[PDB]
Amino acid sequence: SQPSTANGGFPSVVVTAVTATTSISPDIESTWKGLLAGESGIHALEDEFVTKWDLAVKIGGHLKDPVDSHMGRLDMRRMSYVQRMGKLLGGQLWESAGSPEVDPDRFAVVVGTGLGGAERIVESYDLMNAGGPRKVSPLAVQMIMPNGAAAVIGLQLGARAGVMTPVSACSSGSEAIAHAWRQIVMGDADVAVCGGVEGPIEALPIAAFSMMRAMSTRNDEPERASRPFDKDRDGFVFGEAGALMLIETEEHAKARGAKPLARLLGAGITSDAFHMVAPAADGVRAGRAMTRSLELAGLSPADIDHVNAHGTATPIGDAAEANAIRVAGCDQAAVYAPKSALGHSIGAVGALESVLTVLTLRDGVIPPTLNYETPDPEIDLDVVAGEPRYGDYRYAVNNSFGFGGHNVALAFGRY
Amino acid sequence: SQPSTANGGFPSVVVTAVTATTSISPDIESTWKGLLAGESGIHALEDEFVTKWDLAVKIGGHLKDPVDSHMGRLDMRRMSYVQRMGKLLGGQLWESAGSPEVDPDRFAVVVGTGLGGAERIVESYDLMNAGGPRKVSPLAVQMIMPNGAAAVIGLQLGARAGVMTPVSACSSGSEAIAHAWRQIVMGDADVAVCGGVEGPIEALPIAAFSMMRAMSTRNDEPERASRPFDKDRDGFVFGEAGALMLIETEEHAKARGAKPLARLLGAGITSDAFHMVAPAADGVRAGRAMTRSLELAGLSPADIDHVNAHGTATPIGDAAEANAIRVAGCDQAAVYAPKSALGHSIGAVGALESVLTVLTLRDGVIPPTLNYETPDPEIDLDVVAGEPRYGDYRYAVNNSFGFGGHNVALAFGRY
Ligand SMILES: C=C/C(C)=C\[C@@]1(C)SC(=O)C(C)=C1O
Ligand SMILES: C=C/C(C)=C\[C@@]1(C)SC(=O)C(C)=C1O
Ligand code: NA
Ligand code: NA
Repeated sequence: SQPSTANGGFPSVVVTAVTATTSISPDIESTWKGLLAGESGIHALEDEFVTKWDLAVKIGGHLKDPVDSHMGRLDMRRMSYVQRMGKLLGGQLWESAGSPEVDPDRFAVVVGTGLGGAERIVESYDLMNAGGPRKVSPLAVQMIMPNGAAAVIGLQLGARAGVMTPVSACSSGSEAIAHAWRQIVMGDADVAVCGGVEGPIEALPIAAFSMMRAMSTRNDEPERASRPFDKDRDGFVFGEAGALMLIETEEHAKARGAKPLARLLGAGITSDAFHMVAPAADGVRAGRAMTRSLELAGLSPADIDHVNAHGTATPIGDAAEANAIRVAGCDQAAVYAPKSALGHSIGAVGALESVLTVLTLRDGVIPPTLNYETPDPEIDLDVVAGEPRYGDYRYAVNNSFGFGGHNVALAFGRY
Repeated sequence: SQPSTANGGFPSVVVTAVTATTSISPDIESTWKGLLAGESGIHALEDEFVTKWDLAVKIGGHLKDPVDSHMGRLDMRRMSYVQRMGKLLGGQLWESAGSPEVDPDRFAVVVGTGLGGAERIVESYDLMNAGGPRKVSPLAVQMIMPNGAAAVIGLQLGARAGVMTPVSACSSGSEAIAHAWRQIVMGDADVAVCGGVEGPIEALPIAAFSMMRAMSTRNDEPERASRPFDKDRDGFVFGEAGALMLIETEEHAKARGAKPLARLLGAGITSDAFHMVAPAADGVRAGRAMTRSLELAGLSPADIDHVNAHGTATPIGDAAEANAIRVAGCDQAAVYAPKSALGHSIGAVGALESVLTVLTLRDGVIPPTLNYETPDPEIDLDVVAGEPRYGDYRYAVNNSFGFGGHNVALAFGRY
């Protein structure tokens, strides 16, 4: 037979700490309580760029606690935004894990980024246009290189078993967790910090996705705009986030007295090869990513109690994912779409949702999918709504799909 | 025991086709003949930005055959540069492989990019500053997303078993081949297109690396400037490239009548966690990447006949790598530093050098390291020089290290 987590072919891998900053709270346990209480992080945008351009979209979720409120002058001048978010989250996670002293040579970092947080290249041109080539900083390269956020975290925490940055648009944060899991089960590492970071809401990304008709313009009722799987959905809403988790073999956790929050059992990565931005309507390759996570985990579809949907609230996106969940045989699972409350954070969002999937398993509860008022016949899923659903969730799949047709599914189990 | 290629724990993986565009030729076999003849791709830069800024560096290797000489109006307007290079190379590789019809569901793409080729973000701002948010294109997102080049190639060739983009600066093209190998040996794919692409030589990258004292300024004798491992080296020279290879299981190659060019036996990925730009002087983690490739391959250091060095010609870089090669027990291997002739192409260069390592094994010959005239006591390596060395090369390691401390070693064997 082929190796699986269930059959002992791969070592057992557990999640031992989590951290996230969101539009609801800088504290992940407070985000979680807020989600359960039906809170939304989506408000009217007060940024002057909205009025300057009279943007069609006037809603979104900025971080409750801005990263830079924690950043001094040196960091503001010598790191990109996503590097600063990485430093902040990396330090928070390590403290939450009990500041353990690990073997650097068995410790990896895998952190995805999304669509930019891309400010530092332009600033270098400007320096040079005015002052000449000797006015670019000898610090420019480390601030501009797209591996920069993972590099900062690796250097901060002392990771010598690989520092990787996968890029797959909206799935980058989940894909990072996937590669971290691989690095451990293949024997290259015993412990990994993994997840995703992303820049803040800015005018150009809004314009670019708005022009594709991908975004909600329900500006009158910001908290009601994001409606994944609802009949009356009209696109996604941006909500800022960054999220990291600590994963390690069960024996490594045991040896240092860390209590696991959940198990990371398997990961599946596939691709649509269909269209540069739109998902394949049939959901077949996305479904297969789910199936692959189950194969590696040693689970059957019948074992899956819960799916944390990618669920962006676009008309075609949600329809494609409903088909995918059917293809994977998981359409009896209880479904949550967190973007209903937290919005879409592109490179970070899969990581944030992996953390939420962990908390769902730990606590035996799924928050309500906000704004889910009218089921859609083409969807036909069991979507949690109204109030939290307490349940015996034993296994879950977190989905994260990205523009380009990148499909990542992570299988988690209760510990 | 742990699985290895030698012990049958991993399936046999072979390289069945190669393509590259370089400063010497658009045809990889002509590049190779040129290298053997002692040709350099490095010349005086004629770009007006050199004189505009009176840049300290006035040398480099532009592609012999520019990508865009093959590109029509639609591609020029609707793809980024690295996407156009990807499309070009992807089509060339597929034709070289005999245009095979493969199962899309077992076919992956992994393509790295480096430090930018970053033109398309600025062009979107400009459209919006003048014409407003409705003047950004609905095509902006697909041209700007950093997964774009791998996405184009995946869509072009029909890869449905994953489309991935690793970013690790100068090691990204080798790291791509590493992840492709993993995707196959873990059973997610049977065939993969893999490698790296990079943008052309531009003013800002030259200014940024020049200000770090990383670059040669021997402008009087462009072909003599790049001197890896030489006593009188004074930094790297940029030389443009893109390179892709086709890898597949040996049984998949056999079934379709493809003749392998070499075997890809193992890959090691580690990190220095030392400094944001400089390598660790001791070479220990870089050495360990080499050792890890050997472990996975099932080889000992004594088996390694040849090392295709990262060899950038910086004072501290070459010194660190000599230490790494010692740490890995590989200091009796015949060493080639191709950057001596082809210069440094950042995200693409590891892929190009993996192709060269394949040709060295196929043909039993290593080209001369150009400009190697005075051995350096701190290096103490067996560097091939003067004229090509014909030899019985059975196994080789290609090294590629990247700013951030990212170390990738790939182990190849003669077929
Ligand atoms: C493969 C998925 C593709 C191409 C597009 C998706 C579904 S992913 C995403 O985050 C959004 C907003 C979409 O519309
Ligand atoms: C880990 C390697 C680091 C940090 C720097 C290196 C050696 S990698 C590279 O391409 C160049 C020019 C360097 O100087
Ligand atoms: Na999800
Ligand atoms: Na090399």
